[PDB]
This record gives sequence, C-alpha cells and structure tokens, in this order.
Amino acid sequence: GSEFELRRQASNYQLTLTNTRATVNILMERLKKSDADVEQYRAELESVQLAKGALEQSYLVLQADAEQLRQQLTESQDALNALRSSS
Amino acid sequence: PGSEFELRRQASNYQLTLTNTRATVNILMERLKKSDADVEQYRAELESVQLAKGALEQSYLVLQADAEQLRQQLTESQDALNALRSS
Amino acid sequence: PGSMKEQLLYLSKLLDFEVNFSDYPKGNHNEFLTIVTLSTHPPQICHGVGKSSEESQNDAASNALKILSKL
Amino acid sequence: GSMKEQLLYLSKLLDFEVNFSDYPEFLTIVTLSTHPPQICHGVGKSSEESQNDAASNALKILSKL
Repeated sequence: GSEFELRRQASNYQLTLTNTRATVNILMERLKKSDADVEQYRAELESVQLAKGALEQSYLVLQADAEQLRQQLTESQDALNALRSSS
Repeated sequence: PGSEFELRRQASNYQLTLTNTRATVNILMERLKKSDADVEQYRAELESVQLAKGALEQSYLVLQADAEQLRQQLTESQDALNALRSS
Repeated sequence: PGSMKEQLLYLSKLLDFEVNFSDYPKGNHNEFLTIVTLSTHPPQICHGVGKSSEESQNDAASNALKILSKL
Repeated sequence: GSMKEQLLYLSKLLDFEVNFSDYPEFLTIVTLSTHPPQICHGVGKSSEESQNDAASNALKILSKL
C-alpha cells in the first residue's frame, strides 16, 4: 500500500521526465540545424569576400589604365600641336 | 516501513536525473539563443558585403566608361599626329 | 483573454509557483518556439510552437496545463 | 583508457545506447538510454575534451544511482 504511493511518485516523475526530454529534443534539433545554417553562411560570406577582393584589384588595374590613357593623350596632343607649329 | 526507504530512494534518483537534465536544458537554451543570433548576424553580413560589392561594380563600370571616352580621344589624337607626319 | 497563458498565470498566482516564458523567433527555423518553466514539485520545462510568439506562448501554456492536470 | 572509453565499455557491458552530440568552448551532450535515461553535458577546449568531460559527468551520475 505504500506501493500505491511508490508507483504514483514513479508515475509523476516519469511524466515529468518524458515531457522534459521532449523539450530537450526540440532544443537539440533546432540547435543542430542552426549550427549547419551558420556554417553555410560562413562559407558563402567567404566566397563573396573573395570575389569583392578580386574586383577591388581589377578596379585598381582599370584606374591605372585610365591615368595611363590621360598622360598618353596629353603627350600626344602636345606632339600634334608641336608638329602643327613646326609646319 | 521498508517500502519507505525504497520510496525515498527512487525519489532521490529521479530528483538527481531531473536536476542533471534541467542543467542540460539550460545549456541548450543559451546555446540555441546564441546560434540563432549568429545566423542573423552572418545573414546580415552577407547582404552587407553583396551590397558593397554591387556599389563597387557600378564604380567600376562608370570608370570603364571614363576610360572608353579617353581611349577614343587618344585614338583620334594619334590619327591626327600620324596623318600630319604622313604630310 | 482568458487565454491559455492567462489561465496558467491565474494558477501560478493561486498556487504560488513561478512561471517563466522564453521566446525564440522563427529565424531560419520552421516555426516559433516558446519554452515555459514551472517552479512546481517536480519542476516542469514545457515548450510550444507556433506561427507567432503569441501562438507559441499559448501552445506552451497549454502543454503546461495538461501536464499539471496529469499529475 | 579514457572517460569516454569507460562509459562505452560500460554501455557495451550493461547494454544501453550512448550517443554523443557535439556542438562547436566546445560542447558535448551525451545521451544514455538507461532507466531512467540520462542526458549529460561536458564542455572543453576541443571536441575530445568536451566528450570526455561529458562521459565523466555521465559516469558520476550512473554511480550515484
């Protein structure tokens, strides 16, 4: 008869544990997925930062190509006008 | 009266299991909060860098148009100087 | 209103046990999540899911009330 | 000879399942299909250290039952 009380206590603790473990479960599944999500975004961030670095270098090449063009035009003009003045 | 020793014992083991498990739940809750936050962060960082990369591509194209104008100007200067040399 | 959440709070004020809600936004997950803790004996850690924090809170509260009645 | 190895020896011996779940300190949750089942954790500076801290906490719990 103390055993009705034993089995009742056992019953309520079993309910409590089962319930709680269900909570633990949803926390673990969501935490696993979130972690995967974070690795994916990490990798994507890496690819795009690489691409941006590459483009920054290209901008520097194009900028240099442009100043080279300006100096070449200035000199060419000076030449054309010197030959115009000579003739 | 012996049933009370085993009652209090079972209770003791369930209490232990529950305490342990709740400490785990707490750890899981903090870790899930932090991971979810990280997902937000990397997602936002990703958009920030894609947008920055986009502004950079537009700058590149504008400078490319600049350089294109310069090349045509330089070429016409060259044609002028070389035509004048040939005369 | 009159809600699940209100019934549980009525019950916690009435029976002097503490009840704490913790809400997790949808984020990149399939739904909202709420964990609710009950400082009962034995203590309970229940959860609820929903399409909103309101819904997940009521789902949690409900979970909590079912467990309390089953003890 | 490690904590993890003791627990696995113990689970192979008493026929309960043991599952490690690792989370990037490092965190390990170890689940034990005993009666009543247990869910322990351990932290560390590497996945190995956290796994053995978890196993250790599991062994302590099992001994207190």
